[PDB]
Parts: sequence; C-alpha cells; structure tokens
Amino acid sequence: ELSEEDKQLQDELEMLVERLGEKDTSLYRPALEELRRQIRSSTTSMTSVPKPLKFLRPHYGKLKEIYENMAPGENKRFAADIISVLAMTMSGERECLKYRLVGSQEELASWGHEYVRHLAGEVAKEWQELDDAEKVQREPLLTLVKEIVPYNMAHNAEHEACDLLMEIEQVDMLEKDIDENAYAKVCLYLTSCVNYVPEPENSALLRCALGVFRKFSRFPEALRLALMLNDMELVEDIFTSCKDVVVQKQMAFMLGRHGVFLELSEDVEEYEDLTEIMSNVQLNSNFLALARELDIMEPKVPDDIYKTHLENNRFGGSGSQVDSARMNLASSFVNGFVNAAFGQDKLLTDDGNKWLYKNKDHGMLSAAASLGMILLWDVDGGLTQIDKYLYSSEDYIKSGALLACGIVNSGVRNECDPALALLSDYVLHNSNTMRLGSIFGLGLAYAGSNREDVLTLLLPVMGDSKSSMEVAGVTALACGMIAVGSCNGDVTSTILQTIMEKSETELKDTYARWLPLGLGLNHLGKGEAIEAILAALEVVSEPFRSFANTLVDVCAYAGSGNVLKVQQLLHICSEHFADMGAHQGVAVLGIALIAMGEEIGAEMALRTFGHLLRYGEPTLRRAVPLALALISVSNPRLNILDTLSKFSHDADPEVSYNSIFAMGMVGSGTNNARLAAMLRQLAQYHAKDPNNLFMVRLAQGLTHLGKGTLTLCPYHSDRQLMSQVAVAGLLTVLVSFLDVRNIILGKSHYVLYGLVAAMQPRMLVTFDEELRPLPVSVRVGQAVDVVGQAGKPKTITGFQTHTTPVLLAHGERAELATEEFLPVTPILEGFVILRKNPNYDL
Amino acid sequence: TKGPDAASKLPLVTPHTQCRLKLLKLERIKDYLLMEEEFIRNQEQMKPKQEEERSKVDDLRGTPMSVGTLEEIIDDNHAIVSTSVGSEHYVSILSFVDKDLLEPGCSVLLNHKVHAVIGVLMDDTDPLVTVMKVEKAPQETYADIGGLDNQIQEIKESVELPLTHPEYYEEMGIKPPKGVILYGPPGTGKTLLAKAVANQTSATFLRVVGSELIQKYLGDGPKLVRELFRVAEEHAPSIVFIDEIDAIGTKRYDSNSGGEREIQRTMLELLNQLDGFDSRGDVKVIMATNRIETLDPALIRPGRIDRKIEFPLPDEKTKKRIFQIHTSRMTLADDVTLDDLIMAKDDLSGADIKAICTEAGLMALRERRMKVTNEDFKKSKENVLYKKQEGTPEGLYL
Amino acid sequence: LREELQLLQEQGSYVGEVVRAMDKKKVLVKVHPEGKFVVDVDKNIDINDVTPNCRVALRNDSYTLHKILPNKVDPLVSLMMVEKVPDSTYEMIGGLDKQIKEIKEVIELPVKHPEL
Amino acid sequence: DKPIRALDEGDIALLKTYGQSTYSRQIKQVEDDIQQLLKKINELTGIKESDTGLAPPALWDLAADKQTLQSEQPLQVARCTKIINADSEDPKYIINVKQFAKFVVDLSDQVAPTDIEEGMRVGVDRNKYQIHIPLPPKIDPTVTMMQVEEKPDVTYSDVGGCKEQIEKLREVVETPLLHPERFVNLGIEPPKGVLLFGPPGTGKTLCARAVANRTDACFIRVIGSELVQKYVGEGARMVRELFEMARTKKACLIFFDEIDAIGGARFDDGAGGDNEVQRTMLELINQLDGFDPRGNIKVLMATNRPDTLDPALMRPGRLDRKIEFSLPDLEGRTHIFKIHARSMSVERDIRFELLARLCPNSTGAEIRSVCTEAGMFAIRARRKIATEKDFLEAVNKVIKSYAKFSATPRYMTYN
Ligand SMILES: Nc1ncnc2c1ncn2[C@@H]1O[C@H](COP(=O)(O)OP(=O)(O)OP(=O)(O)O)[C@@H](O)[C@H]1O
Ligand SMILES: Nc1ncnc2c1ncn2[C@@H]1O[C@H](COP(=O)(O)OP(=O)(O)OP(=O)(O)O)[C@@H](O)[C@H]1O
Ligand SMILES: [Mg+2]
Ligand SMILES: [Mg+2]
Repeated sequence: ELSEEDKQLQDELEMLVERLGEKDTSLYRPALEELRRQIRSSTTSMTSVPKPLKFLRPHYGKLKEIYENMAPGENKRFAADIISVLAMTMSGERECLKYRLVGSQEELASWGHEYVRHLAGEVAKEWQELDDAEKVQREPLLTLVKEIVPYNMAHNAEHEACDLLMEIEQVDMLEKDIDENAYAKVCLYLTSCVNYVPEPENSALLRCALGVFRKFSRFPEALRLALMLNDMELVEDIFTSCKDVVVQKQMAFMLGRHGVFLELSEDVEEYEDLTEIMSNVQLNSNFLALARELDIMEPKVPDDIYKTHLENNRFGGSGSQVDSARMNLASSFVNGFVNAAFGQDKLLTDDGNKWLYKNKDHGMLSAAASLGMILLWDVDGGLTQIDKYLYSSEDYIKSGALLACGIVNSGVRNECDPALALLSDYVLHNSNTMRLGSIFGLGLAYAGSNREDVLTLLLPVMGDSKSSMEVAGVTALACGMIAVGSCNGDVTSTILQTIMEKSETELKDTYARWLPLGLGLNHLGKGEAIEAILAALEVVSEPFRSFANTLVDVCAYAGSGNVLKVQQLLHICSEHFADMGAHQGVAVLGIALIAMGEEIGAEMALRTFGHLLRYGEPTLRRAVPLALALISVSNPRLNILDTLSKFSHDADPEVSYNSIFAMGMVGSGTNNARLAAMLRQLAQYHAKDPNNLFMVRLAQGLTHLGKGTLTLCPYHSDRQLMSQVAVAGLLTVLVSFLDVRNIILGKSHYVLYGLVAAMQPRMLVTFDEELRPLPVSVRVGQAVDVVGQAGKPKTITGFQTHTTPVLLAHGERAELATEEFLPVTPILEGFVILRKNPNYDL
Repeated sequence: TKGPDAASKLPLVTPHTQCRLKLLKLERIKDYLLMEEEFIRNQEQMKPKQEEERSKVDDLRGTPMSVGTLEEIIDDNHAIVSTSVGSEHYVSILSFVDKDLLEPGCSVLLNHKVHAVIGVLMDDTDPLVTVMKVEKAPQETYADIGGLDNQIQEIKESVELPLTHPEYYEEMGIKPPKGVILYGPPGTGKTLLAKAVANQTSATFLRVVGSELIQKYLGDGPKLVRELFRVAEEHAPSIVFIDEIDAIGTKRYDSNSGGEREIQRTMLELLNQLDGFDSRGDVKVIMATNRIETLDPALIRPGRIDRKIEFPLPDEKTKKRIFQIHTSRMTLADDVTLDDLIMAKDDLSGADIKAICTEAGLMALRERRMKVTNEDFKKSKENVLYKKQEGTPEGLYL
Repeated sequence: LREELQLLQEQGSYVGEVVRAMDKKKVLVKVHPEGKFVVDVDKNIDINDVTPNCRVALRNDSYTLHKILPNKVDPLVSLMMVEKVPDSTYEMIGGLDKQIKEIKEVIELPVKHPEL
Repeated sequence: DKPIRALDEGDIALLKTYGQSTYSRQIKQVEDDIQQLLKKINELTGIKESDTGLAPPALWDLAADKQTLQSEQPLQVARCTKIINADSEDPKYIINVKQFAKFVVDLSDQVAPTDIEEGMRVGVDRNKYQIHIPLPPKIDPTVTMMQVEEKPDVTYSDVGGCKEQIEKLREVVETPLLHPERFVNLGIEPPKGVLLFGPPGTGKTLCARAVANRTDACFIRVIGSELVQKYVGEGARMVRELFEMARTKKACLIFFDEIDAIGGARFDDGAGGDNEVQRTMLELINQLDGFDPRGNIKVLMATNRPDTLDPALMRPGRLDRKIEFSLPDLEGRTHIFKIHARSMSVERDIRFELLARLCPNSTGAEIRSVCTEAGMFAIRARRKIATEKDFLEAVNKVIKSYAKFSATPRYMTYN
C-alpha cells in the first residue's frame, strides 16, 4: 500500500483532477499547470516509477469532451500533453500519438527519454499503418522525427533513431545529422542490418551508409559498401574523390582482391602504380616470400600425401604395378593443387612429357591445365614453360596448354594481354577440343573483366550451329563468368536466343544445364531484373522451363537471404513426384547459396540439410552434399565433416561421391590432419572402386591445396564482401557435379579447374607506404564480439602474437598490437599498408 | 564407428540490446524454423515395398521381445542365451540376424515364446550413463568469461585445438593433453569454463557429478564408470567432465569402512580408465575440484591428468572484466564508478561479482529504479560480501 | 455396476519403466522382477510422449504399452513434498519485517515477476 | 534505517512498462515461440530409430525361418548331476537346471546313454525335461574377454631407467618360459609371481604392456571391476573360472592390474566390512598357492600402493618376487627423455642431461608430460622446431610450478 508522502501526493492529484468538474476561470490554468509541473518533474528524472502516473487512474472521457469544448487556445494543449503522458503508460496508441501531434508542441525533450522512445514506437506503428492513400498525416510525423532523431543522436540512442528512420523508409537525415563520434556505430548497424532486411530497403540503406561514409571521408569503407551495392559509377566517384595516394594504393589492393578492374584515366597521378597493383602482378612474388617464410618451398609428391607407408598393404608387390588412367588423373590433380602457386614441382617440371604420355585424351587436357596450375600468378614465368607443351606432338593437347595460360593469367592482368592474343586466333578453331580449350582459357584468364571486345568475340560461338553441345555449354559459362553480376543485355539476349533456337532433343543432354548457367552467371546478386528473365524463360516448355527458372532464381538471389525465395525452393524440394529431380537438386543448391549470405541463415540451412538428408528421396540425398560444400567452403566445421563422413559410406554411389567432394571443398586448404586421416581411411575402404578412389584423392588434393595456404572462400572483408568470380566458379563446379558420372567422371574433368578461378590466397604481408614489406607484431585471434552493438571490431580474443607475414585460418582475424603504425584499412586482410604513426613520441 | 553426438545449439543472436537488429536476427531464426516445420510436416503427408519386409520380419519375431545375455555360440544358428532371470536356454538364431554382431556377453533380442534369437540389441546403455550425455549445449560461451586468458588458452590447447587443428600436434610429434583438472577456490570459473567449452566444442560432452557415478550395489560403481567410459569411446571425439572429483578422488588410505573400500575401488576403476592397460583413445577428461591437495596422487599424476589449471581469485584487471561482462545487460548510470568496487582487497571472486551485480539490481528495484547507481553497488558490496569471519591474524607483523 | 464388474475381471496390467523409444512403434521397457522388453505401443498412446524413465503400464498379454502413468519417485523423496501446508503466518512473525522482505525478494519477486 | 517498502501491483506494471517496450514484447514473444518451434521439430522427428540386428535382405531371404521357429523347440541348459543307473536299462539321470530346480529325467531316443556322461551340460525340453543334446563345457564370456588377444605396441625399448626391473621381470615371466632348461639344470624353481610396486607413473603398467607385447603365451589382463560382482560368491566363482581357463592354456600369464582393488587387508572389527571382496581375495590366495598346486601360471600383479595388501597375499609363496620401481636416476631420466623426445620435432642441441638433472624427483610420466609441454610451448608461438628454451619452460611449468612453495627468496637459503 501507499505511504504518508504517497497518500498526500495521491490526495493532491485527486483534488487537482476533481477540480476540473466545472468551468471556473481559475481552474484550467491552475490545475493543468500543476499537473504539467508534477508530470514534468517526475518524468524528467531517473527511471523511478512515475508516481503521478501510478496515482492517476481516472477517465479522460470527460477530459476529452471538455478538451473539445473549452479554450481553443493553449489550455486544450496542456490537457493534450497531460493525457499523452498518462496514455503512454496505458494503451492509447493512436490517441497518445495524436495528443502530441495536435496538442502543445513545446518539445519531446522536455518530457523524458522514455516518452521519446514511446512516441517513436507509436510513430513507427502509425507509419506502418499508413499507406500511400494520404500524405496529410505523414508530414507532422516527419516533423516529430525531425526532433526525435537529434535527441537519440545526442543521448547515444542511435538504436531507436536508426530503427525509426528505417520504419519511415526515409534515411536522408542521417547524412546531415550524424556526428564524428557516432558515425562508426550507425554505419556498423546498417552494414549488419542490410543482410537481413529484404528488398528493396537493403539497397537504400546501403547507399545511405555509402553517403555517410563519403561525408566522413572513410574511403576504404565507402569502397566496401560500393562493391556491396555492385555499381561501378559510385566506385568511380570514390576513386576520383580519393585525394590521399596511400588510400588510393589501399583501395587498389582491395579492388585487386575483389577482382574489380576499372579503367583509370591519365588525369590521376601515379596511374601506372595503381594499375600494376590492381593487376595484382606483385601477389605471386609476395606469395613466394610467404612460402620462404614458412620453409615450404619444397613441393610435395602424391605418394607422401596419400601416405602409402601407412596404408595396410594387403596385396604386396602384385596389385599396385598397374597404373590406371583415372588414378593418374587424380595424382595429376594432387601433384598440382597441393604444390600449386609455389613456382616448382619435382615431377611435372623435370619429367613433364614422360608424365603426360601416360594419359589419354582427357588426361592430356587435365595434365596440361595442371601444368599451368602448378605455377600461379606468373604470366611470363608460366607461359615460358607452357609454350613448349603448346608446341606438343599431340596437337589435340594444345587446347590444354591454353587452359594453362587461362589458369596462369587467373588473378592477374598484363598490359599486352598474352591470353587475349594467344586465344584470338584459336577461338574460331573448328576442332571441338581446340575451341573448348580456347574459350575456357579466355574465360579463366578474364574472370570478372566484362570487357566488350572479348564478349563480342565470344558472341559468334553461340550462333554457330556447328559448335557442339559441350562447346556451347563451356562458351556460355565462360561468357557468364566474364560478365559476372552485370546483367549484360548483350549476353542475356544472346543466350536467350541460343536456348530458344535449341531443340528439345538437343536440350535433353546434361551440357544444356550450362546454358542457363551463363545467363544466371550474368545476374548474380541482382534479383530485381529477373522478372523479365523468368517471363522470357517461361516460353520454353517444362521440365527444363522449371529447371532454368530455378537456376536463375538461385543466381538472382546469391547471398540475398530472401526467405520467400528459399520457401519457394523448399516447396520445390518437398514435392515428391530423373530430370524431374534436377529441379529439386537446383533448389537445394539454391537454399545453400541464398543462406550462405548470413551466418545465422547458413547454420539453420545446416539443420534443414540434415532434415532433407534423413527424410528425402534419392535425388535430394545426392543434391544436399553439394549444398553443404557450398555453405562452408574452406571452413572445416567439425559437424559438417562428421555428417559428410557418415554419408561417405552410403550405399548410393552418387551420394558418396557428392559427400567426398563436399569433404574436398569444405576442408579445402585447411590442411586438417583429422580430415586427412578420414580421407586416407576412405581411400583404404574404397580401394576397389576407381571412381571413389579418384574423388577421395581429389578431396585430399583439395584439402592439401597450397600446403594449407590457399582457400576457395568466395567471401572477403570479415566474410562480408562477396566475390562474384569465386561464386561463379563454385556454381559452375557444383552444377557440373550434379551429374558426377557424365561430366566429372566423363569427359569434363577440366571443369574442376574452374575452382582455380576462385583460388584466392591468405596471408598477412604488411607493406610500408612505398610498398616494401614491413614486419609488424600482430595480435591474432577469434573475432567473437564480447559486446552488443558497441561498434567494436568484434573485440578479438584468444590472442596469439605473430610476426608478419602470418597465416589466418577461416574464422580467425588479426589486429595491430603496436600503436607505432596505423593501417589505412582497419580490416587486416591480405596485403595492407601501414602509415607510420605521427602521434607516437619516442 | 558411431561418430560423435554433438549437442545442438541455435546461432547466437547479437547484439543483446533490445533493438531492431536483434528482432531481425530472431525473426530469421523463426523463419528458418518455420521452413523446417513446413517441410517436415508436408514430407510424410505426401508419402504414397519394404512394408512386406517389415510385415515378415516383425511377424516372425513377434512382440514383446525379451532381452537376454548371449553366453555361447554353439552353431551358426544356435546359441546358449541367459535370460534376465539367470536361466540359460539353448535357443536358435533366426536368419535375419547379423552373425558378426553376435559376441559373448552381448544383449540379444529373443522371441517371447520360444526365446529364439530374433535380433541383437545394440545400445543397451545404462540410463544413469545416457543421462550424462549433453543434449542442449549451455548458453555460456567464451565471451562470457572475463580474464582467465591463460586458463582458457590451456583448456583450448588441451581439449579444443586438437579437434580443430591436429596438424600442429601431428607435425611436431606431441600427443595432445588428454586430461585437465580445473582446481582453485570456489566461484572462480571452473564450472563456467566447462560450460563454455561444452558450448564451443563440436564433440560429444558427458557431464558427471563425481557422485552420480557411485551406486548402491557392491559392484555397480566401477561397472558404471566402465560403462560411462565405454560410451565415451563409442562416440570417438568425446569430452568427459567430472565436476567435484573430490567426491571420489580423495586420497587412498587403509580402514575397514566397507563402503569406503568400494569408494576406492570405484576411483581405482576410474584411474584405470584414464591410464591403465589398453589405450584410452580420443576421449578427453576435464575434472574440477575446490580442494586438490586432498586428491590421490595416482589420480592427478601426469599421463592420467596431463594439466593442472589453477583458478586464482581474480585480480584487478580480471575483476574489472567480470564487472564489465556482468553489467553488460544492465543500464548503468553516469555517476557509477565501478573502479571503487574493483579496487580494495575484499578477495571477491567472479561469483561474488555476479552476486554484487544482482544485489545492486535489487537495490535499484527497492528504490523503484530500473537503472543502477554507484550507491546501490556500494550497498550491495557490504550486503553480499559478508562471507568470511576473520581469515586474518592480528597486528603482529609490521 | 455391470461396467465396473466387467472392468474388474480384466487382467491387471504390469507397470514398467522406460529406457528409450526405439522405432516410433516399439518401446524398450523394464518390468520390476524380470528384465527388459521391447514392446508394442497402444494406438492411442503417442510415441513422442513416452520419454525415458516415465513408468508406463504394459498389458499383461503382449506387454503392449497402453498407458503413460505418472513418473516414478523414490518413496522417501515423495514424503519430502509438503501437501498440507503449515499454519504459520507472516503476521505471526514479530521483529523480522526486514528479514521477511529480504527473503521475499528472492522467493517471491523472481517467481512472480521474472520480467523485472 | 528506512525500511524497504513493498512493491505494489501498480509499481510492478510501471516498472515492466515504463521503459523499453518498442521491441521488448516482440523479442520476448519471438524467443518463446522459437523455443516452442524447436520443441515441435524435435517432437515431430523424435525417432532416432535404434539399431537392431536386422541383416541385409539378401542375407536371410528365408521364409523357412518360421519353419525353424515352429519345428525346432527351445532347450533349457542343465548339467547332469548324477547317473542313477537303476538297472542299466532304466538308468534315470539327475540334472540341475541352473537355479530352477533339480530333476530325475531320461534321455530322448535321439541321444545315446554312452554319449551322456555324468557332470556335463545338456539341453532339456521344457515340458518333460528330457535330455535332448550334449553341450560343450561352459566358458564364461567375461572371462574370455579378460584375455588380451591383441598385443599392445609398447616394446621393451620404451621403458627407460628400469633396467634392473625389466631384467628381474623377464627372469620370472619370459626366461622360465622360452628357456626352461637354464633352471632345471640348476634345480631352481623360478618364482611364479611378481608384484610391481612403486610411485604412480613409474612404469609398472608400461612394463606389463611390454610383457603382453612379447609374451608369446596366453596373457590375461584381469579387470578389477569384474571380480567385484553384485551377488554373493560370484567374484570367487569368477576367480575359479579364470584360473581354470588359465590352466587350460599351456603356461598362461595373468596380470592383476591394480591389485589394491581386490587385495585389501582382511578385518572383522568393522562389523562386516567388504566380506565378499575379502572372500574373492581369499579364493585368489587359495588359487595362487596351497593345496591343488597352481601349475605353470606365472602371475603378474601391479599396484602403486602396496602397503594396504593382505600379508597373506604379500607372502612370497603367491607373490614370490617383489620388483620395486623407483624414481629414475640421472642416467635413467636422460634415457626416458631421449625415449619420449625421439618422435618430436626438436633441435639437435638439446642437452637432455640438463633436463634430467632439472627434474630430481620425477617419474617417467612427468618426463613425458615435460616433453609434451615443450612441444606445446613450441606450438603456442608457431615454431616448427622445439628448442632448448621450450624444454626449460616446460620443466618449470610441470615440475617447479607444482613441486612446492619454496620460492626463490626461500630458495636463497642454498647456494
Ligand atoms: N572469470 C569469470 N568470468 C565471468 N563470470 C565468472 C567468472 N568466474 C565466475 N563467474 C560467474 O560465477 C558463476 C559461478 O561460478 P562457477 O560455476 O564457474 O564456479 P566454480 O569456479 O566452478 O566453483 P565451485 O568450486 O563451486 O565448483 C558463473 O556462472 C559465472 O557467471
Ligand atoms: N621408464 C619409463 N620410460 C618411459 N615412459 C615411462 C617410464 N615410466 C613411466 N612412463 C610413462 O608413464 C605413463 C604412465 O605410467 P603407468 O601407467 O605405468 O603408471 P603406474 O605407475 O602403473 O600407476 P598406477 O598407480 O595408476 O597403477 C606411461 O604411459 C609411460 O609413458
Ligand atoms: Mg563450480
Ligand atoms: Mg599404472
């Protein structure tokens, strides 16, 4: 019950509210003045219970009607203020809003923080309740926001300000209202909220954050959000606005990492240095330094990688003297991938022709591509060795050499463009293998280029009726992955015409799946323009109509997180009815690629995939491991590996094959000794089937990629920056792997080399302002945010001290433990430039 | 093989602030859960073979199915099986049974009427052991532990790093530590660290009290310990946490005490499981005890327990970290200076800091305040801290 | 009366603990004097409701699980749960108002209003 | 002081409302329905079908299984206690059905009276209890699992510093077996039992593992948890059947690991004590030595607390030789360091004599822990070679960090 002070205050409140019965002149001003005074005193204090509000439980009906009849001036406004404060505690949402709306304006700050928050919530509720039928109510709510937002800004309440500004769908005022000490908080809030908000508000929020960062001149972050938006005009605007040459070099490094090559005018000083950095010619050299820091110059051999000295030699000296072709292809992939990018191998460099001569047709192409893939990012160094094998006796393997070129020029660009020159006279080659090699090399060398000359040169291949189905598919995929995430009308129209003119009998083959691929590869991350795409694709008949629609639906929403598209895809998967299950497989890959945008969505996609596996039909069971591989590329999560190990022994050969490839992709480059042991056990168990052995050895090569210093992650910048080229590469490999026997185990091993398009390295090489390497002590650990929305860089814990260059595993980041240097980019990934601290004093 | 049964956990939703970002992440979780529900509801609804297989096998075996103990395998289809009443019967082994699974002492499903071997029971796990397995991972994570960097690093190198990165251990040649005892004054973070590692680990986790592994009947104690460790072996990557090992880890000594000798037999079986004849495999053991000096040397010796992680009373930096973590969900005022609580030598532990925060919240609620102040914390310090009586000598020492 | 008589002549049903469900159609139970039995489940009884250690009832003919029944409690532990509440009152406690409020801050406030 | 006022319902409503409620209600409801949804998924899947011995369909494919079920009949196992032999024409047979009862039955016409000898176990029909089939003699399952049948990979070169202990062990468990002629010529009966005792971690179980590794005879690793049975006298019967199985094998080896478990001291002032465990220990004592000579059964026993053993068991007629494992000397500790650092990726300049001298009173297990900790230190800072400083830090972390409280100011007392 009450107290003496409480009872006296209750009596005073009751007297003040009861005096309003009649219309005496000295009632409305005195009583409302007293109520205003008490309410303001209680509300403008600590969060203590508002004692006047607790005591006040009257009815305002008489108060509302008298409001209607008495004092059209300020007294009704005082009454409105009082009833608004009273109804903030009660449930009078619309009335409580309109009391502040039409009553005494004064200011929302004069009431209290809680009153401001409640008014903000009610304003958001009304705005969501108000449609475009009338804009009369919108303007006063906007005026309320005009004062609500600065209140939150000045009282560290940026949460409510940002939320309200997202409800009203208007975010322009953040440009003119954000302070120096609060830009990071709101910017991080937006860059985290963009992933979960659906279309089209995510793009508006992204451009709002872009404008904020431009206003505060945080140019690297502006570049990050510009690549998030995937629009070149604002990237060019940021490039022009960058007046600091060190920031220019940093943004060139990040552009090269993302693979975005924008033409630079000669008006910008130091054009040559920026161009050569963006071409990423230096990377290999740094990689070499990397390797000579870890004493891993010496390349490995497949015999030691398989560890034959440990396998139980049940048949000794009688069952291993025969060298089958398929195991030779697997050993080529191993003695490639494992030793790749180190500039040397002990079996393909000194005994090349002898090795290649024990391969047949497809083995020739695979080994020729692996010869270039054993030396990465050295265009001249790679081609100096590739030319002789291009001059080979078996001119059919010439195409393979082109792959080598295309696999050597990957991740780099030259002014003279050796790849374009070398393949310009070979693209029009009538031989199917020659044209295939030419187009594949051109695509791999020019991933993400979007250069009009190469696209125009690739156009006539689609209209060539002579060109075979697999030539058409490889051409379509190369065109798509040269024009990743651009919605190029030229390529879209060309592929649409090619598929429209294609016959059903010729469409029934597996390679026709690669026709939507490039089309889909033209529309990565842009789901707005795909209504016309689906309308155009609706002309073709089912089932391939549904197949193409599903594939373009995946490609449109790559990482979008649109749960409605995932619901449609899950409905497709759950429909229990050969080619009919292709739709379900593509939809499963769609759930994977949409959910990999967000960590939460991905981890729930894990549970959905488990449910699909334990309760799905054979086609879904085959499809899921590819999805699991897509979800966690180069992220050896133990639960995923355990599920894949459980299903590697399944009685369905396709399911086991897909599970093995999922081991290879998920644990790629992590050098996981547990994964290596499990793969050795799988090789021992599957020692009889050539296909299982081939794919398990491929998985071992993938997991020993670069001796553990290479990753296939399509994500960068704390996994927030997507990579269109890498996403394209994994998409091609996975959709080809939807049919392992006909494509992977058939005539199309070269498709595996598309993963090298996604081949991106991990280091911590630190450069000075002049780009010389600089050893800096670095604190490396997990980025587990021990705070909420404090704006912290996840507050790296699990500390370990390192000297650069350093190797960072997936999910573990780094920070500068020394204040002597300041990084231009606060995200310590890849090559960075540290400016000497001017604030530090000796 | 029977790979690990890792506990399931929902993704962490951060920030923990009551903002729209938390709403969006939680609603994404709800979306995906509803997707799973819709798929799992429409799966069996659209299900239109093996039914003949079931109608034959189940009819042949019939219900109920008795559970007996295999004793001898006479022929390829005849076996001497002892029923639970201890009576042996020469019964037949039906065709639909894997002859390689039958081993002496195995649990075998028999027909109710003719007791013929109709199948083999695989698990036959003691209910007191299957309850030790953790199904719901605890919510406490490594981000909820203030300070304790050395202790967390040691426990990660022991039970976490070998699972994720066995490459270092295999390359250098070390066998990773397979036994850790978390010892120190109470309320320092031993059980909290066990909760955190259980949350983080991808391997199966078994939680023991060090006293539930003790049974009434004469031989069921060591047998229960053996069953628990065998279950840990089954799910190969395993972590066996035995809180309050003091209950059984006490030092061996000679007395009549007919129950104490069984106590010592149980602890002897435990140390045999830890390191005795035959290898232990890839199962780690985490032990916690307030008093370590009272433990038997043969239990905490290296090889059985490789690491002894000390949990001291938190220092100034650690105490400040505890206060920052445990008031993160609070709404602190501007007049609060936590430093005064962190300084002085009250010898307050992490649990003491948690109680201080809780009592400060209660003090604020007493004044009808949802935001705490410095005075509330000061009152809570004296209100809660009154634990020890004297603990100190007089003014002898200058 | 006739229905009571007819229900009476029905054989008494065994009561057995539950180790775990096995099939969504069979349950591993443990009767008092004999050992374990893998038994069928009644049509009305749902498998997702028979949890381990739940003390089901099995028919005397085929040991069919027909009732879920209340959970087992060690007879000695059940005697520790008070049924007839005592007669003491807060108004019968003198001089401990501060103590009463302090204890009720833990025994009443959290359970009644955990939202605070 | 001012008494705390009660919290009225209006106050509760205000505190739970006058604050964050824009998203608090929605967040809480979403969390609650998330928990309910998780429960729904778990319930709706909720099977995890238990594995049962269902063979692959092609394995059985037998519609004659029902024919075997109905045609063949179950037989209860019972040992023929006695032959009555009334007139050698209606002989009668007294059988004992385990614990059921004992009966006077006759054989079925299928079997011959000469094929059913006294004392063996036979199958009897469940109705007329007539003998139907002779059975092989009972072999306890757990007793046959007590055997090792899988030699561990611990050789004798992995036990450093125990040269005398190894030689005395091989003198009792290896030499009298491989080359018995070296003893009978001198008329010496070699000891038939060895008690391995010493500080924990000194290498008793390691030496037992080496013995089992190169035994070449029947090795039985007795489990101390199985001699301890629920029912009265079952542990004694366990010992009897174990010794009988050992006698069946030619010159078997038995290793009672951790003998303190069932080798306590007999007593009666405790008003009952163990009794059953004491009875099992007494039967083991009887089997070891006494009437009914044990035979060629060399017995291995290990315990790192020997002072609690029964003097009757400790008497040198059951455990004749008492090999003691002591803390290794400097040379032995150097040998242990070299053994345990053999596979490590360490430097070639490590002075292992220094490290051995830095651990004065340390068992071999502590040396292994020191090596592992040196590797851990070399891993923490990611060096691929473990240097001398890493080993010194490991020695400080393992030995000195937990040895005593003799701090450096207190350690200044010695120079
Ligand atoms: N270092 C710490 N960081 C954060 N919270 C801590 C810390 N130490 C203790 N706590 C808090 O104290 C609570 C109780 O401590 P905990 O359960 O870890 O006890 P303990 O050290 O295992 O003690 P005991 O000897 O009773 O087993 C934890 O739930 C946690 O919230
Ligand atoms: N001389 C030695 N050489 C090498 N390693 C040794 C030596 N002595 C002991 N060890 C190590 O000690 C470890 C554990 O010792 P062990 O198992 O023999 O203990 P124990 O003394 O029998 O103790 P308990 O009292 O538990 O029976 C072994 O794994 C082995 O690596
Ligand atoms: Mg605890
Ligand atoms: Mg031992």
